[PDB]
Amino acid sequence: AYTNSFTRGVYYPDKVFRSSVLHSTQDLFLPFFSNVTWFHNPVLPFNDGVYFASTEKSNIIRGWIFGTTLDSKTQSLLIVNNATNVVIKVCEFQFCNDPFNNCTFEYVSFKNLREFVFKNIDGYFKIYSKHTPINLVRDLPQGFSALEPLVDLPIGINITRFQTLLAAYYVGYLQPRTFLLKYNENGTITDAVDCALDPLSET
Amino acid sequence: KCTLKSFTVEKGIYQTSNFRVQPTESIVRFPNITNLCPFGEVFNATRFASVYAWNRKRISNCVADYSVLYNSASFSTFKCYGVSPTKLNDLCFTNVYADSFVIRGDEVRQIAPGQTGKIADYNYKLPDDFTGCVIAWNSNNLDNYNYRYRLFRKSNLKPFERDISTEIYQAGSKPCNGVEGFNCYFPLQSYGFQPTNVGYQPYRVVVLSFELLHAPATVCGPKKSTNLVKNKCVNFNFNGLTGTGVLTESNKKFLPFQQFGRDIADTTDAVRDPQTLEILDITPCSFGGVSVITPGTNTSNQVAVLYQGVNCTEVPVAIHADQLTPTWRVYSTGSNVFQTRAGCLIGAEHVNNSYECDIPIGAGICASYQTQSIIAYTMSLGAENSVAYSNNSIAIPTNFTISVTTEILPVSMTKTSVDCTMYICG
Amino acid sequence: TMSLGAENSVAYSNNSIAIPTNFTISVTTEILPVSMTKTSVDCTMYICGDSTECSNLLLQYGSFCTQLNRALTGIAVEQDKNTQEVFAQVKQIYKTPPIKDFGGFNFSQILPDPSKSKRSFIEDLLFNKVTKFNGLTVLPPLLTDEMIAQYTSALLAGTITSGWTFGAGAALQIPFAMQMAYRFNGIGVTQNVLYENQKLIANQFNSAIGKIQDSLSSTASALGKLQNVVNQNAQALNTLVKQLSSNFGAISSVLNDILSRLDKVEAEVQIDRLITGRLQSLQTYVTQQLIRAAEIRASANLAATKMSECVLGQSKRVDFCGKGYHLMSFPQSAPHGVVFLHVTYVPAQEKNFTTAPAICHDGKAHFPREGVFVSNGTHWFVTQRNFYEPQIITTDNTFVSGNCDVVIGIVNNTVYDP
Amino acid sequence: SALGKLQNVVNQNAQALNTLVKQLSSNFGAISSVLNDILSRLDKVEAEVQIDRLITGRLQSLQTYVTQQLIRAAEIRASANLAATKMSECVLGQSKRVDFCGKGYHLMSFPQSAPHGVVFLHVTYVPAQEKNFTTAPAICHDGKAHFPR
Amino acid sequence: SALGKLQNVVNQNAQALNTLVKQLSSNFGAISSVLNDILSRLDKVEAEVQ
Ligand SMILES: *[C@@H]1O[C@H](CO)[C@@H](O[C@@H]2O[C@H](CO)[C@@H](O)[C@H](O)[C@H]2NC(C)=O)[C@H](O)[C@H]1NC(C)=O
Ligand SMILES: *[C@@H]1O[C@H](CO)[C@@H](O[C@@H]2O[C@H](CO)[C@@H](O)[C@H](O)[C@H]2NC(C)=O)[C@H](O)[C@H]1NC(C)=O
Ligand SMILES: *[C@@H]1O[C@H](CO)[C@@H](O[C@@H]2O[C@H](CO)[C@@H](O)[C@H](O)[C@H]2NC(C)=O)[C@H](O)[C@H]1NC(C)=O
Ligand SMILES: *[C@@H]1O[C@H](CO)[C@@H](O[C@@H]2O[C@H](CO)[C@@H](O)[C@H](O)[C@H]2NC(C)=O)[C@H](O)[C@H]1NC(C)=O
Ligand SMILES: *[C@@H]1O[C@H](CO)[C@@H](O)[C@H](O)[C@H]1NC(C)=O
Ligand SMILES: *[C@@H]1O[C@H](CO)[C@@H](O)[C@H](O)[C@H]1NC(C)=O
Ligand SMILES: *[C@@H]1O[C@H](CO)[C@@H](O)[C@H](O)[C@H]1NC(C)=O
Ligand SMILES: *[C@@H]1O[C@H](CO)[C@@H](O)[C@H](O)[C@H]1NC(C)=O
Ligand SMILES: *[C@@H]1O[C@H](CO)[C@@H](O)[C@H](O)[C@H]1NC(C)=O
Ligand SMILES: *[C@@H]1O[C@H](CO)[C@@H](O)[C@H](O)[C@H]1NC(C)=O
Ligand SMILES: *[C@@H]1O[C@H](CO)[C@@H](O)[C@H](O)[C@H]1NC(C)=O
Ligand SMILES: *[C@@H]1O[C@H](CO)[C@@H](O)[C@H](O)[C@H]1NC(C)=O
Ligand SMILES: *[C@@H]1O[C@H](CO)[C@@H](O)[C@H](O)[C@H]1NC(C)=O
Ligand SMILES: *[C@@H]1O[C@H](CO)[C@@H](O)[C@H](O)[C@H]1NC(C)=O
Ligand SMILES: *[C@@H]1O[C@H](CO)[C@@H](O)[C@H](O)[C@H]1NC(C)=O
Ligand SMILES: *[C@@H]1O[C@H](CO)[C@@H](O)[C@H](O)[C@H]1NC(C)=O
Ligand SMILES: *[C@@H]1O[C@H](CO)[C@@H](O)[C@H](O)[C@H]1NC(C)=O
Ligand SMILES: *[C@@H]1O[C@H](CO)[C@@H](O)[C@H](O)[C@H]1NC(C)=O
Repeated sequence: AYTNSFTRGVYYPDKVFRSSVLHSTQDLFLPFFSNVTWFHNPVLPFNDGVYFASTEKSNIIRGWIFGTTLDSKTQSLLIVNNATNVVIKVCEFQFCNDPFNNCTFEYVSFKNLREFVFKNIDGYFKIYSKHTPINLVRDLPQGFSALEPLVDLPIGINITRFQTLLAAYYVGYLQPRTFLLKYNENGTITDAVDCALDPLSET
Repeated sequence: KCTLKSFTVEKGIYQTSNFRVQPTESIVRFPNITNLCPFGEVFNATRFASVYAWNRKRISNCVADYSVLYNSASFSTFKCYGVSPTKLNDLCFTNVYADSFVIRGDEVRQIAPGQTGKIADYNYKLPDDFTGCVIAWNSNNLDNYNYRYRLFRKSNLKPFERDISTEIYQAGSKPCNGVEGFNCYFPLQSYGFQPTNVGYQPYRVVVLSFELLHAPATVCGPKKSTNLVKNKCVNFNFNGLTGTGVLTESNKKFLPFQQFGRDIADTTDAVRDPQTLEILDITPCSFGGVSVITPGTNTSNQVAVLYQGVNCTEVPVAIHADQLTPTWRVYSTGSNVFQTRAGCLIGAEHVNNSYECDIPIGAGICASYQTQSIIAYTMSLGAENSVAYSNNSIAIPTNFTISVTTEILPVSMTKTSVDCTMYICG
Repeated sequence: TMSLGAENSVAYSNNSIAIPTNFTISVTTEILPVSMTKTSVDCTMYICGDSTECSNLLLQYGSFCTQLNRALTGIAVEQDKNTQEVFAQVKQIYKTPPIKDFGGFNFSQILPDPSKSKRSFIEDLLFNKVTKFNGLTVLPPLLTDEMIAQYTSALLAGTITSGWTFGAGAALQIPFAMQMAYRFNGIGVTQNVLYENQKLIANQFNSAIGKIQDSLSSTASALGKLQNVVNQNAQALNTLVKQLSSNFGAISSVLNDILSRLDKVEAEVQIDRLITGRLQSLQTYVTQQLIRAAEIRASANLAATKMSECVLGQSKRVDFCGKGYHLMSFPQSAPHGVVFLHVTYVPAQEKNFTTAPAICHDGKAHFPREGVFVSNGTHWFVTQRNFYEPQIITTDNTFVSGNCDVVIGIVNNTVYDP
Repeated sequence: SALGKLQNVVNQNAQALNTLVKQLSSNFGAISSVLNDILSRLDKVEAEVQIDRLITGRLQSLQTYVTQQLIRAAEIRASANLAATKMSECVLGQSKRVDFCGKGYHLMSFPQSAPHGVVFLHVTYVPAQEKNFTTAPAICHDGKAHFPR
Repeated sequence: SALGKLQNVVNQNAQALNTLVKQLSSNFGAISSVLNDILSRLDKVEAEVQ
């Protein structure tokens, strides 16, 4: 099943403050008005990087797994969010396809929409997110959002494939594009242009 | 005189220098990390990796004194590419990556950006714009047959790519697949290291890559931090970003991940102090065109000095806060001082009368030499005249004058011509 | 496919003439730029950013920084000359009379607002519609905007109270309804045509000035010529500033990175690329400012000419002082330029008439002293050629030259003798 | 100082040539600014590197001089076109254009030659001693309104 | 010969463009004026200078 992306999945591209300004950037972004896949879980290609989103009500989704084999044979990134923290491991070990070795890194830290972005750059994993209330039902809602960074992992893992750890959720794929970003007075991204979308956006 | 290359100067206003508020203090700030990085656990590690499967250690969250490593005379080379090795202690980096491996000593020549050689083709490749250092030394204590390198590959490997493929590489179509033969070869072979080998002898190599991201820094030189000053022109360094300016307390709504701020011109405009989360604004120390107002040197040696755009409160300390000399600071500490919209004017008397503009200054101000001293005044547009209009009165001329007014126009330049080949090549 | 205009086959024939019977006084706005924003750049602080290690390398290039400071200073002083030659054509600040007895004409929207700079009402609209520190600087003009508004008010008070006379000699007072009769007579319309229509003419003028306020208040699109001068200098400065961020082949565009990371012999090679790039970037700016200054000077010489000919006089140069037959114009100040309100006479409501080059009387040819012969279909008249006012044909309306037989298309009539 | 216009045509060209000449003495980052030093002291294979810096600087110096002279020649041409116009309208005629041939009303003018230029002596009428009078735009004689011819 | 002004506007545009095109053949000190020669006769670290 499907929905249109609208303009969602913009994020702060760098750790710099800028204000009352239009700034132009080239980066991996979700193309505006792209076709996000929607789901009622199956294992999916990761491509260049992922936009992942889900609608909150009952907290069924609790984590993610990323890799190429995932279930041992080589190292895989595991992410969990439960009880009081986010928890992360990069093990080459094996586990069941559902909730209840060589873990060369470890870290610890409908009514709503929760948005996430994943990509491989400098240290070679990144997470960004946004979390806000909703009253739209059974689709990705229109209107603007800008994801703040959460974390950078120095972990060097190689990923091509991923799976959700356990309803409604959405998936989309980033592509290298040029964007024009509207930073307001509080240095907050408040609008954007996807320069490749249409001849007016290119103008 | 020295600006015009002349001993005589005509009546006028002349630009001669750019004034600059000189800094009084120097500030150094870094994150106060007490840990020392484990370089002994690299250069004195027990046994190094091969060149085909080289080992990378990320090095982080510490002070580092690279000058100690640079003084290790065992290192037959310490060559650096985007930095000169004496400077390392001045800097701070967002990460460091150390790569460790062993080769025969003659191969060290290949461990550099953009070079040709089978190590650069098939084992270890620096990008052509690398930023870091290369370190190597002989190691006959390692002499032994374990030290593999790659002799063939189907294509050359990428910058910082690595390849643990232990395949029998089919140079032809033939799938020999588990045993070698014609056009199908195992591509890894190893140096036989013994003291009887000099370029055939075992050498240890370490390559240090530095990272210089926009994120807060992580590995710093030993340079100790100092206290902070506000509302004064200071030389400064934060995390190895450096300059001179007026620091202030500032209100800018940085989000918690943002480390520093930029203006519409993309110039650095604010920073967060590495030891305290306060945002500091950065403003340039004041500058502006010095111009000299003079009657002709045939008439007087008196002058006035205009500091264009500068506020009169910032000028007088130019005793040391600008390019001055003892007699020149009289045009800074003493005489008359007069603020104008064009800048601070020093050495001319403000006057409440108005006259025709003799020497122009700007924003309606002009200056002249009169009862004697240089004066400054608002220029006069000419005498006011209420014309005696009414709906039935006319005035008619009873007499006339012929006049003869000279008008001069340019018509031709001098007909210069230049032989470009004789001008350039003589 | 664009249309070049509506087509019109003119109703020509060898004995038909068309003569206007009414007119519209019309006010046409015209806008000219007069000066750039005065700028100066310290090439040492731009290229080298207060580094002495850089400044020493720049000495090896010899004269260039002196030569660029000279070029920009020559531009900057010329902007004060351009601003002076347009407005400062009047030697005394003429002051407006207290009572406004100008024969029905209402200048209150173009004369000063007494409650203030002392700008007119329209000069306030014109000021409202028109809209970093790396060693670049912006200098003030010599004349302040209040001095400019005193010059436009002095030019205007002279023009209203004394006609052209304040340019050619001492200003002579003249009543305004007499000045306009001289201006009507200047376009070949007889003096009585003003007085016999004075209330209508005053209403047409007052209403036309009102439509200028509505037009200027309603749309920004008229002042494009001035807003372009602002926009070009804004883009030129921003391009010159952003070229500091380019590498030109150096390891960084920030000069302190080079000086902090590298020892002298390496650092100097990197810095010399930034010097070479920034120096070429600065020559490219100064070259375009020299060419752009000549374009504004050509416009300032044109504005100075329109102020001598249209304001201090009444020009006969066709379509120079607005389209139509020119009567007068009024200057109004604007940021970086000037606005002229050209008052013009446009003829209207034409009628066809039969016509002839001459009239036969007693075997001899008569020709009109001024204007043309016409007939309404039954009677023959003479009229001034710009506004239909037929007269009975007489020996003092006319002059004589020889026998009938030479003239191609002459007609017989009585000529009356006073 | 009356001839300030013509004296500027001389001074601007003297400064242009002296700046162009002095730039021959600049190093531009070569070993020396005298070409015979390099050609004496150095082997060809090295001397090419030095000589190409001198060529690069001297060529940019000359391109800057020629570009400024193209712009300055256009300014002088604008003055020559204006002078040719004042000779046609003011000398060979009687201009009726306000302030074109000097202040006052134009009677005639006379040209005089001058170094690098031309001088016009514009002869003009100026009215000089007014008196006030009462005035009225028309005179009614018997009911008919009269106006002056 | 009467239309010499208009014929100069044509000739000056042609002479300018022919000279701008002919300048693609010049070396400016480089090893060749055919770009693919530099891209095929040298390794990157030399080729970028040329
Ligand atoms: C018109 O003005 C001229 C001056 O421009 C007057 O001529 C002068 O007359 C006095 C005697 O009244 C002589 O002393 C001067 O030498 C004359 N000057 C010249 C240049 O000849 C003239 O008198 C005035 N005429 C009237 C009627 O006012
Ligand atoms: C001259 O014209 C102006 C408008 O162009 C007239 O000003 C208006 O006057 C009336 C009252 O008489 C007010 O209701 C309006 O608000 C005024 N308009 C403005 C913009 O102030 C003025 O009355 C006329 N004066 C004469 C003497 O004719
Ligand atoms: C042409 O103009 C003349 C003068 O205006 C007209 O002649 C007058 O006509 C009226 C009646 O319409 C008579 O009362 C006058 O006595 C006539 N005057 C003369 C001088 O005879 C004439 O009617 C007009 N003809 C046309 C075709 O319009
Ligand atoms: C103007 O009137 C005269 C008479 O006053 C006309 O002259 C006569 O013309 C006829 C032919 O139309 C001849 O037969 C007569 O011999 C002429 N008489 C004289 C005294 O020459 C004349 O033709 C009229 N003009 C026009 C253009 O019709
Ligand atoms: C989304 O993809 C499906 C095919 O998998 C296609 O039929 C559908 O039209 C697409 N929708 C949009 C909005 O592009
Ligand atoms: C990542 O790993 C997969 C197999 O796990 C491999 O096919 C792919 O080529 C690897 N990518 C890189 C860049 O090494
Ligand atoms: C998160 O889940 C793990 C088991 O998957 C659990 O051990 C841990 O206690 C949870 N996190 C926190 C902060 O309690
Ligand atoms: C970790 O991986 C290595 C091979 O890479 C293997 O020898 C070792 O037994 C593994 N250890 C665990 C605990 O998985
Ligand atoms: C900036 O943020 C504050 C709250 O932190 C808010 O009051 C203010 O209105 C914001 N400014 C704008 C332009 O939205
Ligand atoms: C640095 O030292 C001061 C004083 O000991 C302390 O307040 C501060 O918290 C330290 N920095 C960090 C990163 O904790
Ligand atoms: C390695 O060990 C030697 C002593 O065997 C010591 O002098 C040297 O400083 C050590 N180097 C490092 C980087 O620890
Ligand atoms: C100086 O110049 C003035 C003219 O401005 C002249 O009158 C005076 O005699 C000169 N004096 C000297 C000493 O040159
Ligand atoms: C000059 O600086 C002082 C600093 O207190 C300020 O109050 C004053 O307004 C300034 N004046 C101008 C003209 O800049
Ligand atoms: C000049 O004007 C200032 C105020 O503008 C006043 O304080 C001063 O007394 C005046 N002096 C004279 C002589 O008018
Ligand atoms: C002339 O035109 C005006 C309107 O512009 C009109 O009011 C007037 O009546 C007309 N007069 C004649 C005689 O047609
Ligand atoms: C003159 O009259 C003809 C018809 O006889 C008509 O077509 C034409 O439009 C009229 N022209 C004018 C100027 O009124
Ligand atoms: C006007 O010209 C025509 C020829 O086109 C001719 O027949 C006619 O007689 C002429 N009329 C007059 C009054 O000359
Ligand atoms: C004209 O007469 C008035 C009468 O008040 C007087 O003010 C004015 O000065 C006189 N002007 C001349 C030129 O005589």
